Amino acid sequence: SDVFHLGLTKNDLQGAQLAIVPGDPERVEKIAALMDKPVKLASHREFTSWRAELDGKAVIVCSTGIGGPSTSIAVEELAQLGIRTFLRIGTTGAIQPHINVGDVLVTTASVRLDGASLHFAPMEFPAVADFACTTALVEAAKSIGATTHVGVTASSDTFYPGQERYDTYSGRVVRRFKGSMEEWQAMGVMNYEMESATLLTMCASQGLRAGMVAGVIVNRTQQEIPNAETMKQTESHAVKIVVEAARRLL
Amino acid sequence: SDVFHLGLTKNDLQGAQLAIVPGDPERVEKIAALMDKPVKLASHREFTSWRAELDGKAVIVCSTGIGGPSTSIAVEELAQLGIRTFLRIGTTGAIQPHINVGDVLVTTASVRLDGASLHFAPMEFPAVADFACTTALVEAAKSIGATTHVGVTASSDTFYPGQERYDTYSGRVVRRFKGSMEEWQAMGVMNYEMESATLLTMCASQGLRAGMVAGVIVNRTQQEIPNETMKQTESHAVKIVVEAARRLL
Amino acid sequence: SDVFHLGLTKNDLQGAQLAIVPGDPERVEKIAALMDKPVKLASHREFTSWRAELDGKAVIVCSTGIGGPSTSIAVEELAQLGIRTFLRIGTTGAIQPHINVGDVLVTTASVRLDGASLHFAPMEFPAVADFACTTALVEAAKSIGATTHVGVTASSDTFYPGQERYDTYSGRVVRRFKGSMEEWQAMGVMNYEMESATLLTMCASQGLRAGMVAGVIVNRTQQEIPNEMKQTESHAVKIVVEAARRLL
Amino acid sequence: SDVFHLGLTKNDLQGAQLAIVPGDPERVEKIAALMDKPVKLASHREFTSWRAELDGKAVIVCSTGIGGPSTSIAVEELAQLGIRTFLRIGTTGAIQPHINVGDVLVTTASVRLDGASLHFAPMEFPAVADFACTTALVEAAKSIGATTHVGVTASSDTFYPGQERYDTYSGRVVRRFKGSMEEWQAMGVMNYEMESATLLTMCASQGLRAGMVAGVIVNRTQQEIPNAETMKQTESHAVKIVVEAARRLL
Amino acid sequence: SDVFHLGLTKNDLQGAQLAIVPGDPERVEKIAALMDKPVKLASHREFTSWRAELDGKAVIVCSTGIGGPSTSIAVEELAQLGIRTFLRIGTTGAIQPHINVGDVLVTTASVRLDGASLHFAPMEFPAVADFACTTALVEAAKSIGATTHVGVTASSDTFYPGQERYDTYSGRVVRRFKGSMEEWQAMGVMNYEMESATLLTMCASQGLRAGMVAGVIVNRTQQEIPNAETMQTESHAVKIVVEAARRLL
Amino acid sequence: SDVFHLGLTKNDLQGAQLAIVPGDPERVEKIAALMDKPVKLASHREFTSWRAELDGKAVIVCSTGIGGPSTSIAVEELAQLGIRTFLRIGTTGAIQPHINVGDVLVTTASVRLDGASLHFAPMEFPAVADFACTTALVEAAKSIGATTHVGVTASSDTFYPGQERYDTYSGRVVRRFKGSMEEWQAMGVMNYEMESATLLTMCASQGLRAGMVAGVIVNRTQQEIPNETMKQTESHAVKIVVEAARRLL
Ligand SMILES: O=c1cc[nH]c(=O)[nH]1
Ligand SMILES: O=c1cc[nH]c(=O)[nH]1
Ligand SMILES: O=c1cc[nH]c(=O)[nH]1
Ligand SMILES: O=c1cc[nH]c(=O)[nH]1
Ligand SMILES: O=c1cc[nH]c(=O)[nH]1
Repeated sequence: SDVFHLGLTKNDLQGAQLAIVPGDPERVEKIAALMDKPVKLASHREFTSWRAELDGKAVIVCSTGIGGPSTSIAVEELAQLGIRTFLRIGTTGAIQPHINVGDVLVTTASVRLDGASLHFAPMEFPAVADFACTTALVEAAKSIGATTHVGVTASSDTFYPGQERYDTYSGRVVRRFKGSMEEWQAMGVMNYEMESATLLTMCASQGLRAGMVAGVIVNRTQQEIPNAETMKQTESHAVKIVVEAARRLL
Repeated sequence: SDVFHLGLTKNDLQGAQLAIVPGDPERVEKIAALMDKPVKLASHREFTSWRAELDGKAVIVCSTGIGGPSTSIAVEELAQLGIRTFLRIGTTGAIQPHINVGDVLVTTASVRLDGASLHFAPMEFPAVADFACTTALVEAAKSIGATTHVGVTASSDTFYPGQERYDTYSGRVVRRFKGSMEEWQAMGVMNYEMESATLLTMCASQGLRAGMVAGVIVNRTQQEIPNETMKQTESHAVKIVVEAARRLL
Repeated sequence: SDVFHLGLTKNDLQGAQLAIVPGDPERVEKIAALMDKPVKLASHREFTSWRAELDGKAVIVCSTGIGGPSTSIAVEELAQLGIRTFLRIGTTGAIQPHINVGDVLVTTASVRLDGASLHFAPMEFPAVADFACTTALVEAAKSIGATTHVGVTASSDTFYPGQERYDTYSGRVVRRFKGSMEEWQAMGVMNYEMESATLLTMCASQGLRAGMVAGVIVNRTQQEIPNEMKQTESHAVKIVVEAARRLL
Repeated sequence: SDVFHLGLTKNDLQGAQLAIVPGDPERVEKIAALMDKPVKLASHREFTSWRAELDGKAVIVCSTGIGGPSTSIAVEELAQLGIRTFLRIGTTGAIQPHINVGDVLVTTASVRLDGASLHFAPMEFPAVADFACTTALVEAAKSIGATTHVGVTASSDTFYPGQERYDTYSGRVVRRFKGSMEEWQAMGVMNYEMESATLLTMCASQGLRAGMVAGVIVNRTQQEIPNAETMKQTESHAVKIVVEAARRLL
Repeated sequence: SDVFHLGLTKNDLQGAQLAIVPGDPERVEKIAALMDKPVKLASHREFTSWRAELDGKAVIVCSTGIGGPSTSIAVEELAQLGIRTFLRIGTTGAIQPHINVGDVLVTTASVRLDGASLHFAPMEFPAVADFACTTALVEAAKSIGATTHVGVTASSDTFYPGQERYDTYSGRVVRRFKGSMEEWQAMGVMNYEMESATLLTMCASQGLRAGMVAGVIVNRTQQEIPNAETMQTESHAVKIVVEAARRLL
Repeated sequence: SDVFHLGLTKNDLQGAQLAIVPGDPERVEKIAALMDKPVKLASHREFTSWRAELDGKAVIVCSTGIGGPSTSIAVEELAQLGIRTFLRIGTTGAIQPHINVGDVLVTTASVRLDGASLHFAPMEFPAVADFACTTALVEAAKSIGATTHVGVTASSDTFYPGQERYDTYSGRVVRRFKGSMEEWQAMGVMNYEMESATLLTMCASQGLRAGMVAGVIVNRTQQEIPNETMKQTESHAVKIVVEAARRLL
């Protein structure tokens, strides 16, 4: 193997320079299945990688696991392998009242509430998306007619206290994050997720292009935990546009 | 008049919802000269304001002065008067070897080396431009014709030590900024300016739209102090910001 | 079905109080197999979970994935289900010339080079392991007679720049971490790993007991590539299982 | 010109080593009018400069514009031109109930609510005024006849949120500055202005002497809002004092 | 004299490698009295030293005074003279209701609410006790049948605001420490003291072994006042720290 | 008796409003011996107190001990008993080549290299001396013909690493303080001491007046062997602080 964690060689990518990167390893197959000639490559830890084709050119689907650390491994080793463009597709909790579950959110930049981003650039540096990648994602969403919101995302290193969840074992939230939800909301932040900050920072500061899109699974102005179903075709809207966006970026 | 610093009433804007915000008060007139019905409004401190017309729509040109603090004043007070879209036209110093004098740089987001941005959002918040504003700016660059680069800019509260300039009185730079320029360069940061961090942070965190464009007047990998410049380079970037404004009405 | 990520219930745990938390989903089965009545419970994302028994007492084995974010989810949801004791068993890179590959490292407290720990307590709070858990781990290592070092661990949010690696895509390390490995060496830090700061902080801040043990797979000073990590892993797997036995 | 922004040459200074540095470019002439043989030198951007004579010695008056960034350029470039001593005359908002409109305030040191000071010294460094300059201003105030208070100032990078003003477009103040005015009030801080922290730090950390005086145009604990008396007697009062102070620093 | 403050030489230690380090200089003798051949060494400022023998080996007892800055001088200059193990014995105020007077507290690690800590290691570094030292203290505590609590201690640079006391001159607490006791209580912190964060951090980062035991004098949450005497518990913690020293020689 | 640590009552102060605050307990009597009706008050820990008289007004002399934590206790409890003005007299190490052994340094404000100051005010707040106290001290120093320097001083929570001394057990200094002395020198910082940051911050932020004067006992740039020099230098500063106190009653 050419890399330590993913168990891949450069030949496995077959010249691919773009990668679609979900959090869940179990979604890699699902996304590769929407493209031509899907071929499984490897599965190690939380890193499941598939190869596929789009307009005759090769593309990589590869999971990152939850959080910046595992993402930082995935992106780095993938980049050592020849990928220059990364498109994250994820699930998200919306913090604005008008955003409906199922909607697609395109991230221009992220509130760095993580730790891995600091390992690539100091906090002054913006966790900003690539312009071509964001453009491709916005245009893809329009040519599909999906309810799309585009703006700032709060990217947290936890699922619970960092996203101000109170339905927990302790039931408390550290000072830093007490009332932080209503603050991001007043600041026009759309949503919470867990990988965009580190992904966006590490790419923007290393000459790599990155885009970020997610489907809403819960609205946090209403509840902390969703009940709604997951595996049908509802959040496939975000998946369809990330594949369509990948087309334009080849 | 309705606001503390700008000497303007809400009636002065005539329904205007977009402002173009140059740093230099003397360039306000030049920008207005490229639009229909340019009328001088007010001149107070570093805040020179003109009103104009684009395609039957009112537009404001108002200077901000150098730096986030006076920038934060102009924007706030222009927002109180009804402005919701801000386009900054400035001058800049390229950090990358491949970016030449005359080039047009559009800012997607900026490195926050300012203090005023902290007065609207904590440091983890991105100093990010509005997507529609950036789009129009990039699209306007194609229209006018310009060698254009798009990306991250370092927005400094100082012209000298924050941009690691050594042509100074002291000849020294504080620890935080020792070797900082070639660190920004390695991170792909394209230029140094002085207002974008404040403008972008304050707008994006307050539901206002903002965009940033600038003409390069010096390349730092070869010189510190800039050295014909504005005569054509300013007019160039100005034509772009005006064209971008058309697309945002 | 109760907890959102793990897909587990109170009942699946069978009144278990202790959980062993490796980073690798593949190591979960291996650890549970060393105990009595091993039974798979669930597998979602990077969280694969098993139940087993030590001396008639139910014990959970649940992976965390790589990093503090995924660790934090696992520990939290396990706590909702009744787990009060957490034992991490991991792999690590030694940064002291006298700690070679195959050695066992017990962490007293961690250098907090993560982000998730700050979501539970401010940086001034120590990322410290529970005393009973640490005691159990040291004693179990002596019981099998392993080469054991006890001390502080640098817990990084990245495998590469945070642990000061230059053999990368860009080859650069941000100012904060430039020369940092020499600093940790000078300060007597034993090793780099990627989950302890989050685990130890969130547990010490919430009334949970936690201990950290790791087998050395690489030494950051030496010029040597892995030889049987497999020998080291199953070795440390015995220590953590034997430690859990004392904590029930 | 010898400098990039200011449009001034060393000859323009005529051997001057003292600068009076108001915020407002329109005040430059007013200040120079209290001295002998005032002549306009230059006007560029926010930087309007005048030369005048005080007790036979050459003295520069030069505007800084609002904020630390503008101040940092002016002071740097004046220093390049030969200036060693800087006197700030400004307007301010008093925050203590006992300090009235029309009072004169001399700053010994400032709370650094700016970003430009960090470009000259870390936060732990004091934004402290030079002893001689401060002495000259205390004596001048007493020589002119004024109600004078001496102490700590809050130097903010914003007029609004950093000074906890709420009647704004957004109506909100960022966490950092929520209840901040009440805290500074409890800490004995007497006023808000916008350039002392930058000026005091960059001078004290570079062997330059700096002084800070301001006239109270508003009190944040009172409902009464003056006048024309803002730019009126109060402004004129402080201007007389700064000129009188300059006489003792030649 | 070999060192700047303590007024001691290498010879004065007689090959001692362990030091017991109380806060109060008045307590140094009492501790040394429990051991063989107690002899005063020196007394300068807040640092009063005594030498004793324990099971044949030489042992130093030396005061640090109040706070990290003085502690860092004692520990530094003692280390220069050949001291490798440091054991802190003090008195403390419990912040947890279940902790009563007469209870002993062993500190595994400390909350770094001090300043001197940062002069040895960045805030990221844990203010952690040495394992052998901690084990020894818990064993020695158990061997005298003491009610022992093991865990995290909050180490403050101040007695008043950093421990969130309002019964003061100003009656105010700075933002940082406003509501901070409730937070530490929720996080399971046992008590406040003023010297551990410095001792633990500087030792754990320089290859020196450190540990801390403390007797509870008062409780910040309990109504009941200490009896005919406060400090019965005083002599126990001293006996504990002396007994722990034995296992570490 | 009215306080927890100092062992004083308001009655002991006899309506005193100014205190002189050295670090060393032994200097307390010496400062008092230059005034009228000097009398011992109390001695607990590193807090030795004396009351004297000057022009019919009671004056307190009280030791703080080494460091901010110790100082914060003394200053707080003195303030509870009625002291409003605090004058610190100390020994110091100059870092400027132009500052010589035996020179007299008056502190306008201090670099906050401490932790205790943060317990009273956030880092943005200046550790500044009161103007009247600074004036009195400068005015007092010229009256007896001292060679005087008036400026900023670095106030460190450690004697060693924070003042960037390398002749230590470990021989190392944290990144934060590597090359820090050279940077303070370039910034115009006069000297190193260990109490002013805490004293000045807590006084300036609580409506208390404070100042500091010190005498130079070592220069960190050259090898001037410390000769009686400490004796004569201390005597001159002690005279200065008492003469300054006279002007503040
Ligand atoms: O609420 C949510 C949903 C998905 N991912 C998150 O981080 N938060
Ligand atoms: O170099 C430059 C040029 C213009 N503006 C800046 O801020 N820097
Ligand atoms: O070097 C290593 C080996 C394992 N895990 C790490 O985090 N680093
Ligand atoms: O409130 C005020 C008044 C004048 N200047 C300021 O900076 N603030
Ligand atoms: O160098 C010195 C001398 C005296 N006091 C200090 O703190 N440092």
